[PDB]
Amino acid sequence: QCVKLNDGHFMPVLGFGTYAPPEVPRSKALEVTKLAIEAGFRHIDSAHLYNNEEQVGLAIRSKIADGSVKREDIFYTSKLWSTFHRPELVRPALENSLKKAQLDYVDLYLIHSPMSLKPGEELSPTDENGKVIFDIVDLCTTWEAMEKCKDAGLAKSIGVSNFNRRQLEMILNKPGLKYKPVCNQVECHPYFNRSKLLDFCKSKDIVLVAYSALGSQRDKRWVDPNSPVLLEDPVLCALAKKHKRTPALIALRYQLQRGVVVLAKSYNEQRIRQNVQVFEFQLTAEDMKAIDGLDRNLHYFNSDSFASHPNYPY
Amino acid sequence: QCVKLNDGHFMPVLGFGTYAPPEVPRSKALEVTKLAIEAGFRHIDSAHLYNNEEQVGLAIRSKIADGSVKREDIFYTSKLWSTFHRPELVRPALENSLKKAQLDYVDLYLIHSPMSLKPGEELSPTDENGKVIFDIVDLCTTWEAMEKCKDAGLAKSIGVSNFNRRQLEMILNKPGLKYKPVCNQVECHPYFNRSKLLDFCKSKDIVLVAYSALGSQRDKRWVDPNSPVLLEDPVLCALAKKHKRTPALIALRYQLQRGVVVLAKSYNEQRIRQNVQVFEFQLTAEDMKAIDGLDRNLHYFNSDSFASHPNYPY
Ligand SMILES: NC(=O)c1ccc[n+]([C@@H]2O[C@H](COP(=O)([O-])OP(=O)(O)OC[C@H]3O[C@@H](n4cnc5c(N)ncnc54)[C@H](OP(=O)(O)O)[C@@H]3O)[C@@H](O)[C@H]2O)c1
Ligand SMILES: NC(=O)c1ccc[n+]([C@@H]2O[C@H](COP(=O)([O-])OP(=O)(O)OC[C@H]3O[C@@H](n4cnc5c(N)ncnc54)[C@H](OP(=O)(O)O)[C@@H]3O)[C@@H](O)[C@H]2O)c1
Ligand SMILES: COc1ccc(Cn2nnc(O)c2C(=O)Nc2cccc(C(F)(F)F)c2)cc1
Ligand SMILES: COc1ccc(Cn2nnc(O)c2C(=O)Nc2cccc(C(F)(F)F)c2)cc1
Repeated sequence: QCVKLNDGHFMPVLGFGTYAPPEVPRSKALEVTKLAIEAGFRHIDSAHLYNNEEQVGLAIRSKIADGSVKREDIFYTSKLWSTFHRPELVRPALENSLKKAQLDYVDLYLIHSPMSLKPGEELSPTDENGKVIFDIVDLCTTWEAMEKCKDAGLAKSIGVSNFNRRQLEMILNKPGLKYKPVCNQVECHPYFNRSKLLDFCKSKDIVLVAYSALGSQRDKRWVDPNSPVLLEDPVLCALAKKHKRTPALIALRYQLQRGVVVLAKSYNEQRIRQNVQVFEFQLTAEDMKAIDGLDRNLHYFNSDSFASHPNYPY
Repeated sequence: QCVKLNDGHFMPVLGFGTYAPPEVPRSKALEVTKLAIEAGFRHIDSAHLYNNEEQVGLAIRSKIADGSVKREDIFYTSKLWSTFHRPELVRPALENSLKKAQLDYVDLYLIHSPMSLKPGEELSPTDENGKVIFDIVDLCTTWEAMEKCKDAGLAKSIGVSNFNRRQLEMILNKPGLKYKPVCNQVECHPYFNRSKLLDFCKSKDIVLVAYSALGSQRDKRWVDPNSPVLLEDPVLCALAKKHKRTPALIALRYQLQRGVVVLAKSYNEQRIRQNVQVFEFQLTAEDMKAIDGLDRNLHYFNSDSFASHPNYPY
């Protein structure tokens, strides 16, 4: 099943998340994306940052070439990284991603983050003390260059990621705006359910796409170990026994019933196949209200290293 | 016990809250304020808004005159209401409060709220449609007039209420500042524990004073009846059984042990006397961590009707 976007295109409502940390050998991205397509995923989320577009692209091409799917069946997303916000760098960045993935177009191209960083060869440019150097860019001129990538046919739709309400309206109030963002991809899960931002996006016809919907990978470089584990929540567990499903399936189904497009990362064959069961069952209105009550405005991303940035989203 | 303010004065760490809704006869404010002092409260929180300074001042005068306390034993607070923010109105507002209470000085005078309103005869001046008429006032000039009240001896200390971090820094960075705010009185409780604002206040030697620390009076005009009842929270009930106290006493001790000065409203003779039991027991470090985990960013006051004010604090 799909949702219609505000530019006419369609986005599958369950997406496969492809990020894995550097400890995971790069060959795994090829194997698991193939397994994701075989299991039923049609929405595939990647990025320049993830250092896996070559392998994710190869998996998509193989499933087209072996005759399982057609290119028009697959919805592939990439993202413009934050050292490429200056508008003359936007289209070269996208053409680079296409060359690495061996695709002619991406279905969706996002501004990865509102926090511009210094242009250069390094992905996370730092000074002598490991402090990350910021760049001052008007994101409305980044958006202009993004719109040109749409008109060029290199991206079917364009959107944003990690933008707050204030940063969204800075784009919606751009003089001469040609294309609204079709979506805003942000952290979203029952401990941080974004109800206020979701209603705002609904009011402007912008899809909210949830990442870390299963509670994140709890990587210690960015996630505090002492934070509570979402998939161990007692309410999620109670509902998992009730419906004879799992806590992950409850968390995924919660998002679908509130109009949120949901991503799910797994590099485990059996869990990949399990996650497509989300279309098989249904939560009652009372179940939904009990999940609603778990909201704590707890975001797992320790972004506090970067609150200095003028465009810090939190 | 008391905490030392950054101006050398001292503030008792447990305060009595005097606000009652209009349906409560004004005579009760006199009666319960005498009961609070008799039970041991020495810090008394009132305001122009509350329409009770006459009865509360009379209660304090009665307990001095009958020999129970001296004036120097009582710490009395009033607040400058939002329609008197213009500097020429500030001292006359304090003089009027002192006349109504028949006191020679207040121990503490606060800017009640950063949201300036149109001067006039109504607490909340409204126009033809029902929208409350705002006012545009440099709050730095309001503070200068507050400083002249301390110089005259009409207020021993001065402070603010319902300020966020940015509004505090605008005062702290003011050129020619003579007196920092001694405190910021804000909504604070286990569902909205203000840890970040607390740390900032500690870093500047400003005391955080907690209101609605028992979960508010759940007035239907301001508080959604669907929000959770703080005093029925299962975690607070369990800690209450361990220490052989009550949920309210757990919530009040929680604040004292993190360096927060805590207010407690009660118009019931037994509950007024119970609340001074906070000095009788302690919470373990593990107890404090379990209360810390309740934080939800839930503020009970439905202030969204005022979200359009330039100085909206949320
Ligand atoms: N725009 C952004 O800034 C941003 C930020 C973060 C993430 N994202 C995107 O969102 C995707 C997913 O978000 P995430 O990476 O935070 O991970 P996630 O989707 O929150 O899921 C995280 C963990 O859940 C486990 N899991 C998956 N299915 C499960 C199941 N059925 N039962 C139990 N455990 C299960 C996985 O471990 P196993 O792999 O061992 O199953 C995975 O490590 C990322 O891959 C990336 O594409 C975007
Ligand atoms: N600066 C501001 O803008 C602002 C805003 C709100 C409040 N305040 C100040 O802070 C004060 C208190 O905050 P609040 O008015 O929100 O009320 P609160 O202190 O959160 O207490 C709320 C309720 O707790 C009940 N209670 C008291 N002791 C109890 C006990 N031991 N066991 C069980 N229930 C108990 C009282 O009901 P009974 O009366 O039936 O005991 C009271 O209605 C106010 O009176 C006012 O002075 C300031
Ligand atoms: C639970 O929160 C998490 C956030 C990130 C990750 C790692 N990660 N995985 N996939 C991705 O796209 C990313 C990633 O770094 N995003 C990002 C990049 C720059 C700035 C920001 C923000 F605006 F949020 F500050 C976010 C894992 C979990
Ligand atoms: C739980 O939250 C509650 C807040 C207020 C009340 C009623 N109340 N009782 N004593 C008081 O001083 C007040 C009061 O209206 N304060 C106030 C006035 C103007 C603006 C603001 C703020 F800046 F917060 F929006 C606060 C009850 C509950």
